[PDB]
Amino acid sequence: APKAVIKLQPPWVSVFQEESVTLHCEVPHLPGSSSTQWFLNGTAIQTSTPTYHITSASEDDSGEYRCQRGLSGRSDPIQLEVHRGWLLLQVSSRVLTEGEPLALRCHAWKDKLVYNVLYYRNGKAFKFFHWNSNLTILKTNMSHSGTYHCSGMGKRRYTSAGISVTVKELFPAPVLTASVTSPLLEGTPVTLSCETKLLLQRPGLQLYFSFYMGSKTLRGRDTSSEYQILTARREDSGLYWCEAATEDGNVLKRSPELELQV
Amino acid sequence: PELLGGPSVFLFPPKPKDTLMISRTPEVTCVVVDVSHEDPEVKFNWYVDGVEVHNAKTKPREEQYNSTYRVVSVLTVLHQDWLNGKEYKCKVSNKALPAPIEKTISKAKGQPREPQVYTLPPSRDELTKNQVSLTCLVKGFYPSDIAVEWESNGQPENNYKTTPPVLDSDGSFFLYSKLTVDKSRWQQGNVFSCSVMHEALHNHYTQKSLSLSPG
Amino acid sequence: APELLGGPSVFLFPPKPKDTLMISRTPEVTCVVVDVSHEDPEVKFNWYVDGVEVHNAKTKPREEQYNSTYRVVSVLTVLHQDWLNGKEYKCKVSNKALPAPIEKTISKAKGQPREPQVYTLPPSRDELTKNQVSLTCLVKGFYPSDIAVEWESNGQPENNYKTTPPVLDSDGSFFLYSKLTVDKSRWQQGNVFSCSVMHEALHNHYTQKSLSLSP
Ligand SMILES: *[C@@H]1O[C@H](CO[C@@H]2O[C@@H](C)[C@@H](O)[C@@H](O)[C@@H]2O)[C@@H](O[C@@H]2O[C@H](CO)[C@@H](O[C@@H]3O[C@H](CO[C@H]4O[C@H](CO)[C@@H](O)[C@H](O)[C@@H]4O[C@@H]4O[C@H](CO)[C@@H](O[C@@H]5O[C@H](CO)[C@H](O)[C@H](O)[C@H]5O)[C@H](O)[C@H]4NC(C)=O)[C@@H](O)[C@H](O[C@H]4O[C@H](CO)[C@@H](O)[C@H](O)[C@@H]4O[C@@H]4O[C@H](CO)[C@@H](O)[C@H](O)[C@H]4NC(C)=O)[C@@H]3O)[C@H](O)[C@H]2NC(C)=O)[C@H](O)[C@H]1NC(C)=O
Ligand SMILES: *[C@@H]1O[C@H](CO[C@@H]2O[C@@H](C)[C@@H](O)[C@@H](O)[C@@H]2O)[C@@H](O[C@@H]2O[C@H](CO)[C@@H](O[C@@H]3O[C@H](CO[C@H]4O[C@H](CO)[C@@H](O)[C@H](O)[C@@H]4O[C@@H]4O[C@H](CO)[C@@H](O[C@@H]5O[C@H](CO)[C@H](O)[C@H](O)[C@H]5O)[C@H](O)[C@H]4NC(C)=O)[C@@H](O)[C@H](O[C@H]4O[C@H](CO)[C@@H](O)[C@H](O)[C@@H]4O[C@@H]4O[C@H](CO)[C@@H](O)[C@H](O)[C@H]4NC(C)=O)[C@@H]3O)[C@H](O)[C@H]2NC(C)=O)[C@H](O)[C@H]1NC(C)=O
Ligand code: NA
Ligand code: NA
Ligand code: NA
Repeated sequence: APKAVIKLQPPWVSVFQEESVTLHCEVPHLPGSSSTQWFLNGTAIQTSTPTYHITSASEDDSGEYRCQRGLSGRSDPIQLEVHRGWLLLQVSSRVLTEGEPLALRCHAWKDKLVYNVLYYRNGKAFKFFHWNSNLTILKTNMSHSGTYHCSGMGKRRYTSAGISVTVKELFPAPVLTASVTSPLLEGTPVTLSCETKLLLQRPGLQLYFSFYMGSKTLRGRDTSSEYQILTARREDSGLYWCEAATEDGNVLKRSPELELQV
Repeated sequence: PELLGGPSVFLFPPKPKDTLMISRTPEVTCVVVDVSHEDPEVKFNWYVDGVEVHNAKTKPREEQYNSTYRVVSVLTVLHQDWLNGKEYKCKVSNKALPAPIEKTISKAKGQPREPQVYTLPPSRDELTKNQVSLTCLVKGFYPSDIAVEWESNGQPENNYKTTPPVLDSDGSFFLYSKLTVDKSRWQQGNVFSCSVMHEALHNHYTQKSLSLSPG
Repeated sequence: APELLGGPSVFLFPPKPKDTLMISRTPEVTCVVVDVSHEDPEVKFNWYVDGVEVHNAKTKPREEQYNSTYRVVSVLTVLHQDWLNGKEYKCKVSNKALPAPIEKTISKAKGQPREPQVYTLPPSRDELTKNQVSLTCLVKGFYPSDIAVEWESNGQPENNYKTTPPVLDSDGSFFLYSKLTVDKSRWQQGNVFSCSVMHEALHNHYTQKSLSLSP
């Protein structure tokens, strides 16, 4: 059976003291009237409903939460942090894969008002809002990793503490190697290759490559990784480029120019 | 009452030396910061003693390191207009503002007073060191807008510092300028001049010399 | 209708330079808390000297401000050598309107101390035509800028003087000028005036230079 999954409502992994948050234990195979096992830092929690509600957050609620219901495996841990301060930069996830959206919120203590808000990444402010607004980065990449914090103007200008977010890369830039050396005799077979492979352990993931030359398309998105010209006459010659992406195409990467001469 | 935020405006006066030399160009500078990418258009309106003028030059938007925009409008002023106390008003309009922001600046009011300029040789206790201090005492001037320089033989001196104007007890200001020169240059009899520029001086300047001559 | 985020602010001040340089005076660090609301006026202080907590502080009574806020002040007497040795002093303020206690810290300005050079300058010959007359004390080359300069004559303090703020010189040190205004009759009668300077880099933290009509 697949693993259970914990969801946060609101999804922010950092909350203020005395704020409320509800944890949802989701299992794919929908069960009926089955107990839910909740764990805080490995210690069993005395709550068995499918959801777990923290009514007034304190430091005792901080740590890793895991859940399990029925025949499911225990969920991957979600880390909840309880803070005190003026501003709190709330994120929807601490670790992400490229292409997965990231949500940011500059949260004011007791839901007070701040304006002229700055969102920071690694010490540099990259976004400015006259009126306080959340920020979503849909197509995340490795450059969006770093320490995030925010600042806003209330009675005085207040600044939140930092929190780190990592956007793990999926596959490097698919460089296009050359098996047969150039130049080469008209008439000799060629074997093209698109060089990239996964970095994370994604069991059900497959990249689909596309071989280009100049700007005209040759072979589109295909499960194969090699463009096979039967026997080369060099009008299929020049600047060849490859592209590797997900099936959804939410992360795309290019190749260097392989000047082929046959 | 929830319309706080938007850009801010800062209005700066011309440099004192530019208002005193007719060859130079005195300018008042209207700087708008915290301009958002969503509302980047800034409109400037300039007024001189209430009547509008249209000769100001607006520099294009410039993104700052905090991802905000900064827009600057420069208005050339007439030398005598500033010295006569005319008021310069910058009105800034932007969609993120509930109403235009108005900033007004002008020369400090009050009867101008002529500065007295006195040059002071180095103390004989300082002559034991390799570098000596030449002192220019400028006192009794109003307003505090002033410029002080040093020169010798038609060339500016490369090593002097001037204190900020200090309010004296009679309502006027004073300052000191310290010129540091090598002891050999002083003992060899070179003539050093302290040049003071102020609106209350004839031709907006005076200069007093200083040289080693007890014998 | 939400309220603007904000609460009390804390400002934390060093001792007077003269208090830390004279063993007969008592230097004090001062913790001032502003914007204390009427609904929650209770303020608690905790002091720490180089990490270790101390309890010799004194909290003045509150004081209403024009803007309908309170301003409580806590004063902590410090040891002369403790401040001069670079020990840090920490004020910890707690109040309901704060999400967490505020912590502020000061210590002596870090940097290699540099000894001040003190020079007295007689009046310019061109100023000898006026009724009053300027006596100049040049203090240069000192670090840090924490310094005390006074005038005196015949065992009595001369208080008709002004002193410029410290000015960062081109060699990383600070300099200033002190101008004592005297009646010309006192100067030409031969009265001796003295410029007294106190600084941590001086021997015995004290030096003085005298000035009078030489012949
Ligand atoms: C996002 O960034 C922007 C950009 O900032 C830059 O980028 C960021 C990323 C940082 O790296 C930052 O460090 C960078 O600077 C931010 O914009 C800033 O916003 C703040 C306000 O939040 C502004 O602060 C005010 O500064 C005034 C003085 O500014 C001058 O000096 C500073 C350095 O000291 C410089 O950095 C400035 O650029 C200004 O420099 C002057 O510029 C003039 C215009 O060009 C020059 O004049 C012209 O010069 C030319 C020659 O080139 C000709 O000669 C022309 O003829 C001449 O006109 C001038 O020479 C030059 N001087 C110097 C020394 O360089 C302060 O005066 C002001 O204080 C007043 O207002 C405060 C209220 O905010 C208040 O608290 C103060 O008490 C004071 O109030 C005044 O009080 C007096 C009594 O003492 C009263 O009489 C007055 O009525 C009263 N006035 C008011 C209005 O109340 C501010 O401190 C800052 O200037 C600005 N930077 C820039 C570059 O514009 C932005 O804030 C960031 N956003 C966020 C959300 O963080
Ligand atoms: C509501 O009202 C209150 C009351 O205000 C007062 O009352 C009414 C009448 C009003 O009309 C108002 O005008 C009055 O002032 C408001 O409270 C004020 O709040 C503001 C902040 O919003 C405070 O401003 C800060 O001031 C600091 C220094 O202030 C001194 O100097 C001014 C005059 O220049 C005085 O007014 C102050 O009282 C301070 O004076 C000092 O007082 C001490 C008394 O404890 C003396 O120390 C002791 O003295 C005794 C003798 O009595 C013994 O000698 C002891 O041994 C000794 O310890 C001290 O000598 C005396 N000094 C002088 C010179 O008189 C500023 O430093 C500070 O600026 C910093 O912070 C800014 C932002 O916070 C920032 O922009 C600046 O850049 C600066 O940051 C510093 O920068 C330096 C570099 O220059 C760095 O090195 C620092 O690291 C860096 N630090 C920080 C933290 O960033 C502020 O400008 C104001 O002081 C305060 N007033 C009073 C009286 O407390 C309140 O704000 C109002 N509310 C609203 C909403 O408006
Ligand atoms: Na918010
Ligand atoms: Na806007
Ligand atoms: Na920035």
